[PDB]
Amino acid sequence: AKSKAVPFLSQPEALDGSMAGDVGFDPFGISSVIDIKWLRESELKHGRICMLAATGCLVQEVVHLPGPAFSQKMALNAWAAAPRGGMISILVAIGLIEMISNRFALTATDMFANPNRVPGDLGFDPLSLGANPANRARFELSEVIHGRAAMMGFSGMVHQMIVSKQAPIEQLMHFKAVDSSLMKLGGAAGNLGY
Amino acid sequence: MDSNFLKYLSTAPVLFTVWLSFTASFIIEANRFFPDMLYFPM
Amino acid sequence: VKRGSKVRILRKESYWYQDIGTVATIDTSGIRYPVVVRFEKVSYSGVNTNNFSLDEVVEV
Amino acid sequence: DFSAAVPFLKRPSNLDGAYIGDVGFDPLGFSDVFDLRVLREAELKHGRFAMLAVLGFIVQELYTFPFFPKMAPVDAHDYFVKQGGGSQIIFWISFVELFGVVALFETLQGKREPGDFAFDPLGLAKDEATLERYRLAEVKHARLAMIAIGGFIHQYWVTKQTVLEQLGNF
Amino acid sequence: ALFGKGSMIVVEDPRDGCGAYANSGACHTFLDEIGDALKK
Amino acid sequence: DVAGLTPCGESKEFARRLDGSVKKLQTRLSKYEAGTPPALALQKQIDKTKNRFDRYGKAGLLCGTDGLPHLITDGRWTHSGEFVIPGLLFLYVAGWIGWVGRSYVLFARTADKPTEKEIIIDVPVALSFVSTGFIWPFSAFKEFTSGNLIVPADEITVSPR
Ligand code: CLA
Ligand code: CLA
Ligand SMILES: CCCCCCCCCCCCCCCC(=O)OC[C@H](COP(=O)(O)OC[C@@H](O)CO)OC(=O)CCCCCCCCCCCCCCC
Ligand SMILES: CC1=C(C#C/C(C)=C/C=C/C(C)=C/C=C/C=C(C)/C=C/C=C(\C)C#CC2=C(C)C[C@@H](O)CC2(C)C)C(C)(C)C[C@H](O)C1
Ligand SMILES: CC1=C(C#C/C(C)=C/C=C/C(C)=C/C=C/C=C(C)/C=C/C=C(\C)C#CC2=C(C)C[C@@H](O)CC2(C)C)C(C)(C)C[C@H](O)C1
Ligand SMILES: CC1=C(C#C/C(C)=C/C=C/C(C)=C/C=C/C=C(C)/C=C/C=C(\C)C#CC2=C(C)C[C@@H](O)CC2(C)C)C(C)(C)C[C@H](O)C1
Ligand SMILES: CC1=C(C#C/C(C)=C/C=C/C(C)=C/C=C/C=C(C)/C=C/C=C(\C)C#CC2=C(C)C[C@@H](O)CC2(C)C)C(C)(C)C[C@H](O)C1
Ligand SMILES: CC1=C(C#C/C(C)=C/C=C/C(C)=C/C=C/C=C(C)/C=C/C=C(C)/C=C/C2=C(C)CCCC2(C)C)C(C)(C)C[C@H](O)C1
Ligand SMILES: CCCCCCCCCCCCO[C@@H]1O[C@H](CO)[C@@H](O[C@H]2O[C@H](CO)[C@@H](O)[C@H](O)[C@H]2O)[C@H](O)[C@H]1O
Repeated sequence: AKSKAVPFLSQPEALDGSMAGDVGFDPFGISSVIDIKWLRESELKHGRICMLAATGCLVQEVVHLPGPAFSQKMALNAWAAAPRGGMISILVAIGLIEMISNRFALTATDMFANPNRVPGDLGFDPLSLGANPANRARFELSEVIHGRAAMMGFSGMVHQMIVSKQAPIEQLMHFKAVDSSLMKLGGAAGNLGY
Repeated sequence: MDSNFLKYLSTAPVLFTVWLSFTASFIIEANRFFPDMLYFPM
Repeated sequence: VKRGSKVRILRKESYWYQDIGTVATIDTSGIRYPVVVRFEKVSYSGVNTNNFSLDEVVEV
Repeated sequence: DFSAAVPFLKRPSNLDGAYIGDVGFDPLGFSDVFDLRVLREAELKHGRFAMLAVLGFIVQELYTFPFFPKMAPVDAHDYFVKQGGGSQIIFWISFVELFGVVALFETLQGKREPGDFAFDPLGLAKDEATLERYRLAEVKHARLAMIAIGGFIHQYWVTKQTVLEQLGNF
Repeated sequence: ALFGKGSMIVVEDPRDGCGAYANSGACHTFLDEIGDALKK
Repeated sequence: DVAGLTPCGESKEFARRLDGSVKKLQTRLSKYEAGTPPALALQKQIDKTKNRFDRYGKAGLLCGTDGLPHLITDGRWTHSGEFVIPGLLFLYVAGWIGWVGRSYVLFARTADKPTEKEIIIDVPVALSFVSTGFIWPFSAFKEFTSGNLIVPADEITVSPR
């Protein structure tokens, strides 16, 4: 009755090994506080965005759309250089995708109001790749793991773009270490401000 | 963690002081990094 | 009305006028205010129950 | 009635020998006031930090990593304060200590031994009997290393020589 | 076919024509930093 | 420009405000040595003062005869960043707080003891509610039209008059 992920803690309730990637990891007991359906919807959503975000950073390093506004190898510069009208178009399109794909059940009080609604199942299978029932367990597992990995990887790449003002692949290929002269962490209250 | 200590931290004055300190804390941090915002910049 | 039903108060000087209470008992004697209604809200006096007539009480 | 360690002192009521390494030694009566589980959590945590640190001293005089400058361990504390690697180590210790807070809540709720993190990758504990023998050894080593690290740092503060070089000289 | 001679997809080599390890001054890879850390 | 005001970038009174505000700090900086902590602090204050005046000059704000920025709040779109757009941000946050609190009081009415839920807040449920506020204009307008925001006049306690 111990967790398999954290062997010295008790196995958390609402984690019963049914969900993909349910290795028994909830030390802080958020699943005991927050319904596991919302947490799995949010975990799948974070990971799917991060999978695209990781692929985004690496692919924007390799390939660009044409034009001078899209010629930013370093990914954090593409945020500023890309045409604002189109980035707000992306943002509005994301909001529309959120309202239609969630079917106007967007809040924590009305998503999963339909008992047919499943965490992460927005009805997205354009090429019917989940038509085979046998692969469903593996795919759902591999989606969750790819999502988690991409959360960790994208977080790394962003904070490596902050530290070293370099895109991730050409930061690996032109690696220059941390000098520690700059990028000191904290310090706003140690010197009493300024 | 103890359920009675969590029920104590859910009391109205504790949540009020923590939430308004968190609220005050991000007003302070937003005015630290981005000060003197008399207007929405446009 | 009948015991246990939810009722709307029509006594204009009541604290719970046009609020919902529930009927506890109804006397059968020649009582002037037989319907005893209990209320979730407490009055300014702190009382949460009062006796009313039938013509001051409507089932909801 | 009386303590195994101190013959003339009475054995503390809360010390029943359930925790390994118990010899009844608690004159100041900290177990009469505080939870023993928490105190054994603290004893094993202080001791494990001290054991890692005494091995830390000895290996750091014997070898240092080529990417780091060669220097004394207290000077290493100050260098890694200013360099950033101390903050790294503090962050990762703090990160592990978050789940340590969860672990201590599991101990207070009765469902975990005070020093158990189920950390037996190399399967050295075979059955209960050897686990008890190792556990008594762990507490004895933990206590001995707490005294030893205090000696190593205090001796360096008095005489600016490392522990291996202080044995080598004088 | 979308895009076109004028304004076509820009594909560039991030590697910049140097290897993963065993490089000169112009290229210092992450693995080169591991090697530089080991030999110092 | 608007209302006989002058853009802050070309008004001489805004420029003399900036120059006087920097002279006050420079005469405080003139009593300290270069690397000392008060001098470093005072120089950062000078930098912040210059940044504030530089940003205000290029922002399209209009200054008065006094050299201070004035806000035009009549609705014109060339000045919507001073009241209309900050006001829209406010009304979104305020309606968020109102919708979230209203949703929590309606939840707390359906509790076993409704008044403990208001002095000891069910924090997971209240956090579910604070997440609900991002689409409050639609949620509240659908609530209004579906007869769930407004109660009829004959369900409200009123005085005899
Ligand atoms: C987290 C996702 C994410 C975000 C926020 C961005 C953001 C941006 N991208 Mg990047 N990109 C992404 C993913 C992302 N990208 C992925 C996955 C790829 C690989 C196909 C790329 C490849 C890419 C290139 C080649 C370029 C950008 C560029 C840009 C910038 C301008 C927008 C543009 O022209 O996009 C162009 C976008 C594409 C060509 C593909 C993006 C579409 C992906 C597949 C998301 C699709 C999901 C969508 C919402 C539908 C799913 C709905 C359903 C599941 C419910 C902007 C900074 C430009 C730039 O300035 O960078 C230098 C540019 O030249 N993007
Ligand atoms: C209502 C429809 C509509 C209209 C009329 C416009 C009009 C415009 N857009 Mg916008 N846009 C829209 C919807 C629309 N957009 C939506 C829904 C999105 C989000 C997916 C965007 C995202 C977007 C970006 C990111 C950019 C524009 C840009 C532009 C401008 C230049 C267009 C151009 O040169 O095209 C001729 C060029 C093409 C037809 C090239 C298309 C390039 C390929 C097909 C992109 C790859 C798609 C990728 C795989 C995305 C998949 C995800 C998607 C399926 C959800 C123009 C003002 C650009 C701009 O402002 O430049 C000044 C710009 O940077 N738009
Ligand atoms: C699940 C996601 C996991 C996220 C992991 C986070 C990774 C990064 C975390 C920090 C990395 C190392 C930090 C060393 C850096 C460090 O310790 O700097 C020290 C800094 C204080 O400055 P000092 O007093 O140290 O000055 C020292 C002198 O030497 C220099 O003047 O500590 C802070 O308060 C900074 C952090 C902000 C604290 C508030 C954060 C925002 C609060 C949001 C709500 C709570 C969130 C958690 C708060 C802890
Ligand atoms: C909703 C949500 C999620 C999400 C998500 C996210 C973050 C999605 C992000 C999606 C993105 C980044 C979409 C980008 C579209 C880019 C386009 C259309 C580019 C058009 C270029 C044009 C028109 C041009 C041009 C030209 C111009 C003008 C002039 C030239 O000199 C240059 C050029 C030749 C190029 C997911 C899916 C993960 C899960 C869940 O369901 C919830
Ligand atoms: C593509 C691209 C860009 C972009 C972009 C976008 C749209 C970015 C959005 C990115 C997102 C959604 C990032 C989310 C990351 C989530 C993380 C790291 C989760 C951490 C949780 C952890 C580690 C945990 C845990 C734990 C659990 C599970 C159990 C608990 O009991 C305990 C514990 C808490 C310890 C930009 C804009 C830069 C432009 C660029 O040109 C191209
Ligand atoms: C579902 C569905 C379909 C679909 C689809 C789609 C869009 C599928 C796309 C799936 C994707 C984009 C998966 C990408 C995962 C990326 C990962 C795991 C990266 C992790 C990075 C890490 C760990 C790292 C790192 C790094 C660090 C920090 C240091 C850096 O210096 C470098 C480095 C990079 C090494 C379709 C539409 C076909 C139809 C079908 O009917 C239904
Ligand atoms: C900084 C740094 C590193 C490091 C490090 C680290 C993390 C070092 C950690 C060191 C630690 C945690 C040391 C812990 C010491 C505790 C002691 C001595 C307790 C004494 C109590 C006694 C004697 C008692 C008692 C009592 C009992 C039980 C019963 C009572 O009724 C009565 C009584 C009061 C008598 C190293 C060193 C590796 C080198 C590196 O380059 C730089
Ligand atoms: C300041 C600072 C540093 C630091 C530091 C650190 C970690 C300092 C740690 C200091 C420690 C651990 C002091 C404790 C020593 C143990 C004692 C005195 C107990 C002795 C036994 C006794 C009294 C009796 C024993 C008994 C007898 C008679 C015999 C039988 C047994 C018993 C009955 C128990 C750095 C290095 C980080 C550098 C930086 O500059 C900041
Ligand atoms: C066929 C359309 C069907 C629906 C149309 C309804 C549109 C809804 C509102 C449209 C708003 C237009 O959004 C506005 O237009 C373009 C979009 O890049 C941007 O305009 C920008 O890029 C264009 C394109 O090269 C430049 O010529 C222009 O100088 C620059 O300002 C504006 O900064 C943005 O504010």
